[PDB]
Amino acid sequence: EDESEALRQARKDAELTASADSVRAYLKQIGKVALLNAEEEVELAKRIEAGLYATQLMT
Amino acid sequence: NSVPGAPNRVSFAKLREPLEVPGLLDVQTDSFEWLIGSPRWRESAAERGDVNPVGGLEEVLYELSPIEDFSGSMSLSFSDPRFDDVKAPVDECKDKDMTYAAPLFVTAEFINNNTGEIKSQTVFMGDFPMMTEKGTFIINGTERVVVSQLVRSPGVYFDETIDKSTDKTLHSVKVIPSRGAWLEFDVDKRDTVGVRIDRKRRQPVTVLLKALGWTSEQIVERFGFSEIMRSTLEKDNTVGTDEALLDIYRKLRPGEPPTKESAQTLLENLFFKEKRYDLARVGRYKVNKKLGLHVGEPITSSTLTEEDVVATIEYLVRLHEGQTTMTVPGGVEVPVETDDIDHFGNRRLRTVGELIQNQIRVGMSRMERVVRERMTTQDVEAITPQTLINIRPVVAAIKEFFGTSQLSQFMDQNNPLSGLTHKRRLSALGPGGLSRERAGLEVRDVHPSHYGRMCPIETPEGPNIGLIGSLSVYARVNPFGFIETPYRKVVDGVVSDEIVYLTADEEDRHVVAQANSPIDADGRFVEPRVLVRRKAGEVEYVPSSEVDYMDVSPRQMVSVATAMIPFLEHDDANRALMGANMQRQAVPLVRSEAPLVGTGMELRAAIDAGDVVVAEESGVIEEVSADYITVMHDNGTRRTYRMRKFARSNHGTCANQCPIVDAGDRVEAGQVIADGPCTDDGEMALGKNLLVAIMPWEGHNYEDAIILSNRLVEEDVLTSIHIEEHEIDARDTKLGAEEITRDIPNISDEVLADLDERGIVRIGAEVRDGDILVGKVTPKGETELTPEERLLRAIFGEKAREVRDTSLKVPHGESGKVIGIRVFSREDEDELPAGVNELVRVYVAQKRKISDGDKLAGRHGNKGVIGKILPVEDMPFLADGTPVDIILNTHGVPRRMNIGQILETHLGWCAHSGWKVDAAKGVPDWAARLPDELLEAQPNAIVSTPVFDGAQEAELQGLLSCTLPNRDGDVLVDADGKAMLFDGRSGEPFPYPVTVGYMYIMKLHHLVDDKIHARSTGPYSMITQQPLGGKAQFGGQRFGEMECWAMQAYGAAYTLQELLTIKSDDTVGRVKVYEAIVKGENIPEPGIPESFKVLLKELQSLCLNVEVLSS
Amino acid sequence: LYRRVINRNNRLKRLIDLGAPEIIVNNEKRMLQESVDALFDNGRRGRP
Repeated sequence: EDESEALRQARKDAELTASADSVRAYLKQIGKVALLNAEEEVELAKRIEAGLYATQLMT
Repeated sequence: NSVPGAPNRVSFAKLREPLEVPGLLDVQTDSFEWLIGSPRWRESAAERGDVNPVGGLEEVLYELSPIEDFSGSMSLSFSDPRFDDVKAPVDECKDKDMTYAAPLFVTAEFINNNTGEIKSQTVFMGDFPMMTEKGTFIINGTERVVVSQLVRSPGVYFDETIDKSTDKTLHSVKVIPSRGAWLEFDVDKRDTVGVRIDRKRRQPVTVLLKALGWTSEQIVERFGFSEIMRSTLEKDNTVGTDEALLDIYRKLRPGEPPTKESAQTLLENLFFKEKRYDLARVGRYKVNKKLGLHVGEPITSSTLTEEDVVATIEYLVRLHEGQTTMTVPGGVEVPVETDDIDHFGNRRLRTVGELIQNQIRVGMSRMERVVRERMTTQDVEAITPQTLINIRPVVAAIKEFFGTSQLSQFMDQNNPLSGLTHKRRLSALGPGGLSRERAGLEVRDVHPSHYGRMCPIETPEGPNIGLIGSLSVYARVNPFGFIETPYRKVVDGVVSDEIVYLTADEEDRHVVAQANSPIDADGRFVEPRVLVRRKAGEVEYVPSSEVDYMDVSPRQMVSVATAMIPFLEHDDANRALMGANMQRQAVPLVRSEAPLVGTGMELRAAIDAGDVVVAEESGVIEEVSADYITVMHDNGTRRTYRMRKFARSNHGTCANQCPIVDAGDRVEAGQVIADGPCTDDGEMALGKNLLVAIMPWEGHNYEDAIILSNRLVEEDVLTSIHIEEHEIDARDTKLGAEEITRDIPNISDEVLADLDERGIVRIGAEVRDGDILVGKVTPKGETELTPEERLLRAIFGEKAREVRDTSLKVPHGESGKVIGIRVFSREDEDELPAGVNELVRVYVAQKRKISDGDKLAGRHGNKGVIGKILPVEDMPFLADGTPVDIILNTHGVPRRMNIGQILETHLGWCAHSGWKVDAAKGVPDWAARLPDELLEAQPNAIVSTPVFDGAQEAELQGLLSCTLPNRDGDVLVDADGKAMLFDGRSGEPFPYPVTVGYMYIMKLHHLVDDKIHARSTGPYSMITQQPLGGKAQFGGQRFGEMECWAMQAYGAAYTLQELLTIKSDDTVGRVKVYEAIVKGENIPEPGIPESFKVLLKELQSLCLNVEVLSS
Repeated sequence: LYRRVINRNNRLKRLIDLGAPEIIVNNEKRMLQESVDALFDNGRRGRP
């Protein structure tokens, strides 16, 4: 079903796998983080700008 | 008969045959015509299945179109394939190295869904290679033939195995598709029927059924007798369709987070959507026949189905139960039994049409992928099908199939028989077929289903034994790819004249009679008990009432090349194999007289080989010459045929074509109008008729050695013409441009005598090993010279001559005249490869005589090299002074089990001398069954003994009894078939009679001049410093490991050291030993081998520290 | 094979001195490892 820990146990068991194919291992690796939206991109870019200004003023 | 100009070859055949030999090139011609969609194939299919006549290209385009996007808002389609006229004729293509092709045109239609718009365009698919009148392809000038392939047809295949431990049967099944995944339902040691999918063994059938949606109650209802399956249901330990789908996903798809909707569609994608699982039409037909789903439904929807899967599982369980018949709910009943892969009911024949269709499909798949990719990126409403379609993948796929593919073989042509037998050839090895290393002994066997579909005799005797075969004479190919065989149906003991074509399944179902069954000349059998082949290949005696089929004619089981062997039924099988394989290597002689004694498969084989000009429309010969024939048709129009005078075959043999008609003769459409390479008066002729002795003569004919009379050398009885070509290209270079000119550096005027003003040799100017054929010079560049060279140049006043000499020199061991020179140029606009400015071909031909070491062979595989050519005087001669021509050995006849040569010798002597049966008081009893116009024959008359129904031994004895004298009153050959020979060397007569006669022998293509080789010091390899190999380069013999072992075992050290160090690898040793030999000094001590140094460097490169230590 | 080894080593060096996430750095290191394995013995592990 969609509950009772059967699906969760199957998912975690399949996630703790080998995947000897290097390309497939890389794909399963990238398939972790979710996608973003324009506001999140703008906020992240502002954070990077603040960080670079911070480090240049350190210098 | 049935040939207007057929020479009168009297036959020994006892029984008439109703069916004539079909077109021997049908397997190629009809297949390629079906691929094209030609009107001939269309009307034939209309005669035999007009339900849906579809060509290969039409099928490919229909199964491709329409092509949609992911959104499905716009589509493209293909329709109406149509060919164009050939771009160049066959001879012009063969000369100018083009490919015999024709343009391809299709009607692409671009359709918009949301708005609605149709765009019809004429699209040029590509230059499609075409198949000529002789069923061969021409690629880059040379002639190629694509052999048909033997592959196992997709479908279901059940088998049973023994575990040899618990001793219980373990059934299984393999649903092997084309372009798909595998799945097997076996039976284990326990009672858990496994469902291994894609080599993942777990998960019994209950889980698969639940994933398909079957509840436990439905499973039990459909399978109640299955104790094994009810046990698996009890120990299923998995309940729920979604739980079963979850298990399916975690098993077949490790490493992917399973969901409840991806699993619901994964099975449908894997086995129900045609995109990824499409067993072909043959697979669907085979499955339908094996299970009996639909008996009348036209075949379509080539994807698998759940009803088929459950039927397969039920078939497995009932087979394990031990039932005899099965009835699918909603389908007819079908017997249950194991299936054999070697049975020809399952090994379909993928012919040239299907092979080229498959390559076309794999190219068009790439084309459709590119179309789909660019179809989304490019803006809508601004595209046309011309912009959509890319034809480069398709043409590249066609080219890469025709070239560099072992199923597209270089068409060997030593003789028309070689060409014809290279066509109709069935090869089991190839892409998608079994390889030699994986070829077990089981497949290299003559299954009892091969009778009439493949020759059990003819096959290569090397490592490819059994993997290569040839079609039978009467065999025919089913549209699916099965091999049919004609039969005459017998009804209540009445042998009718209706011919019905059967495949392996039908032949096994019914009961077949024997070809030489004693019919009563009315339709009935004289004896109720007749020979019969049963379903399992069993041979029994059966009452005539139960027989319902009969062979069309004897020699149906045999192929063409083997059917050309007289007295085959008396030969063994190994020697018949050798003779059949060695009849195809005979070289064309300069006279090519017809054989005295043979079979009826020489005229048909010659005229069907395509190497004999035949008038297409009847008429009267107007003008005849050595180059052309003009036939004046019955109605006004004329036609000229161009002969091929001294054209080079693909294997360096003459291909002359001499006319055989005069200036006033009348010819009927179908008559032979001109001989070929190995033809005589229309029929076939691979050799000559030679007088034969069977005595061992002074040890010169010892252990398959052959003695020849010098008369063959004198009168050119065995003298072949061989044509070799040389190619040299004057090409562009970094430092300049090479030119073809007389001015060759550091050369004398002596060797330039035979060269014309432009550089090439004269036509008809003879050449010798080491001469100059084409004078080519290359810009040498700037290079420092030795001080001694400078001193010599200053002394002699000669200049630097800054260009290097690289001229076409005839290689080692060639001679002969020069026939013609074909020279290409860039200035006259010829199609040359990029970077090549000048190309020139020189054809050198030599008239090779017969000589010691040459390979000779009869038609029964009694091969042998020529030991010694005696003069005419010192050879045994008959009482009248006629000397024999060849001298075989008697010891080689009995132990090889090939007395067919003895019978052929006797019959040949009878034919040459001429006979007359004396029926003064009735016809003699031994000749009671002899046909008419055979009791008496003129001298040097030809006869024709068929393969399995020919001259009997009693008839041979009777014929030998009457052997009418040559010129005086003298019967040189007694009743036994021997004669009194006189020793031409000593003089006294031989104390005992010796067999003589006229055997037919052929000159094989294993000449000494192509084999003799020697090397003192030549080129060396690149990575290692060992000499090269093969006669093409200079090359040296290979001193193998076994030879090294023998060298060691001999107690020998110094010879081994010499052969391994200062002869192969010592770079600073070879020059020293050569200098020592030249100067007369002792041979210096060797050094360590450069190969060993290379091995040390390689080991050091593999991160393995290797150090050689002194102490 | 030597070209692949050199290319992947150089790309790993560039990623390292530029500063890259652990995912990309580890992927490039695995790339280099697999390339060296193929160079020493092709087809020993995985698809040749």
